[PDB]
Amino acid sequence: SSKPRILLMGLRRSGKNSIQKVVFHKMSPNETLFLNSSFVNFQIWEMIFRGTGALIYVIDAQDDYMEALTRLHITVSKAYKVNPDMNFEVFIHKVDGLSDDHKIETQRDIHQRANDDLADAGLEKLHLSFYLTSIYDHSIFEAFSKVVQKLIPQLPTLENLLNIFISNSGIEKAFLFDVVSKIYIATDSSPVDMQSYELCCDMIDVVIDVSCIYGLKEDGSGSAYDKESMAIIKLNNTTVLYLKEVTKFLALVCILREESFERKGLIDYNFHCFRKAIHEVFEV
Amino acid sequence: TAMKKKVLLMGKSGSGKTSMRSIIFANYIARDTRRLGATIDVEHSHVRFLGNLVLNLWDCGGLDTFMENYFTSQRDNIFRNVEVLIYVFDVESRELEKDMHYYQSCLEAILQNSPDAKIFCLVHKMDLVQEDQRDLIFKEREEDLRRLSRPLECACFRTSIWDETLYKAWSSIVYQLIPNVQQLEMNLRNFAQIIEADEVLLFERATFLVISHYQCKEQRDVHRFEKISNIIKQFKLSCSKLAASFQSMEVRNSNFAAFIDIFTSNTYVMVVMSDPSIPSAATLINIRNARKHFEKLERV
Ligand SMILES: Nc1nc2c(ncn2[C@@H]2O[C@H](COP(=O)(O)OP(=O)(O)OP(=O)(O)O)[C@@H](O)[C@H]2O)c(=O)[nH]1
Ligand SMILES: Nc1nc2c(ncn2[C@@H]2O[C@H](COP(=O)(O)OP(=O)(O)O)[C@@H](O)[C@H]2O)c(=O)[nH]1
Ligand SMILES: [Mg+2]
Repeated sequence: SSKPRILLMGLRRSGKNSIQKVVFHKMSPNETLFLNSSFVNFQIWEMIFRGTGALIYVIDAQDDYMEALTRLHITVSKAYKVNPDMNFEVFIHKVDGLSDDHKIETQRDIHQRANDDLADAGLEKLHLSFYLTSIYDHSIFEAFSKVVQKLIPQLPTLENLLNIFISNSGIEKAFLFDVVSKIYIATDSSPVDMQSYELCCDMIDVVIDVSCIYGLKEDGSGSAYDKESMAIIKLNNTTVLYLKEVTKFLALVCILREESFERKGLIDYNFHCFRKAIHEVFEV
Repeated sequence: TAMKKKVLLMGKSGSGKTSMRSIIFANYIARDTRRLGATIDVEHSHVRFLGNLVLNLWDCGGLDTFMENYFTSQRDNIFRNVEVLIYVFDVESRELEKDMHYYQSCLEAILQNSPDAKIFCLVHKMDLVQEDQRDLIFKEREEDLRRLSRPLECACFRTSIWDETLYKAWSSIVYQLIPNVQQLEMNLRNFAQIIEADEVLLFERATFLVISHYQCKEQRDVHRFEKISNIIKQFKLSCSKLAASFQSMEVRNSNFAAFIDIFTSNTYVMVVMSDPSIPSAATLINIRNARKHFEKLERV
């Protein structure tokens, strides 16, 4: 029940419903043209700003943003008054319709004025972070992963547990994922290749979608993801992807070589120490 | 000495013929089809499917000007030797009557030149209609298409590049063109029963079209074959782009296990199990061994 709390905001047609649909109700981007199950407590949108961790203001960059930029300044100016520990996030959204010249121009511009408008009100000590997002890209997932990692006080502990696990288990990279959202709340200390994240997100999709079709039990339904959810994917360059259930919200996805995976037994035994430790972290 | 089979892909400009062909046979994603140029006259494609079948795909530009040549100076070249006509319709067309007039004029040429052609009608871009309207609008378009198809039979599907309905339709089309397809089905029902699987799907390797299946206990999702095609095809494209080629997958729940692996040089297999007293080794040894017994068949 003590999840991180995020509020999405933005003018109509900015793309809020489209972001919500794609990330948290696991639905395709194209079908958003007609519109309790995650580690994250998220809501579209002064008691509300009291107990929230982060506000994501969205902007349509296929559209003029002058009006957009002004509600932004006012919306954040308000929130800061009530709770100045809140983090302020800005989804320069719909950049899949631009060319790269126009994306960089637009970001330089929105970043410039947004930060100018904050100087004028003497709100010096109010950080804005910016992001280029798209329901048609993985940018929305990376942006949410970055937003959520800021609200987990236990992240140093999580990064350390993954480091001990992978270093002792022959593993190149580990991602602690929120399964519905495909957001990563932690990874080991090795640098993150966003192509690696993206492939791991696409693995979660195949595992969950194949699970939703098979083994739901003989009645209409049980649950696709349970304590025995596991997958092994072999790629022709001898890469192995390995997903194991950690909690009802958390799956572990591991990248390693067939050569380390020869030692699955050790991986499997160390995994159960890592899983218990993660249970202790979150008093589950 | 592989069966060569002529497929006319026809319909008006922008209806989405080249998009379909590009997603099924050429590893495009829906988003990429935005960048396709109008086809000029016919774009010829040779698809090696399983080594016993070759698909001679005729992608015909549907510019009025191109159509008129097909109906006259190119009439014999186009409409002779046709196994299949796949005719595409834009659900969103403003020219329904003009659309039907170009369809019926193709049906005539097909009646006069290749009158045993299997005819398919694809009611396409269904993603542009509201969900609660799609079944309604397709049934009506279907009813008209079957009636206006005169003495010829037609099989209709509602398709979109943005979901699994496109694999439903192209699976059905290709299924009817695989030579000894009834044999394949028996050989796989055999294999399935020996290995005591709830379900086995067999896929052509490059397209991930379902080419055979076998189910034990009747399942609830009758659309699940196209969904699996789509889910796996997508993931196979994320692999090659982001890392390297998909080889194999093992997935499990407290209620099931599935195994997706290369089968023959030209196929993938998926095996669904609900964990009786089956040591995982027994199943993998069966998959491994049954290869040689399917590795024959598609010779020439
Ligand atoms: N919404 C939607 N757009 C689609 C669909 N299929 C194709 N399109 C788009 O329609 C446009 C035209 O598609 P093409 O495949 O070039 O059309 P074509 O029928 O080959 O046209 P010609 O070569 O002139 O005969 C492209 O932008 C496609 O992305 C679909 O199912 N839904
Ligand atoms: N091209 C593109 N369109 C988007 C994106 N996000 C949303 N949209 C579209 O823009 C509109 C915005 O939808 P909506 O979520 O209702 O904005 P909201 O009114 O704040 O809920 C819809 O047509 C969506 O298809 C995006 O990243 N790219
Ligand atoms: Mg074309």
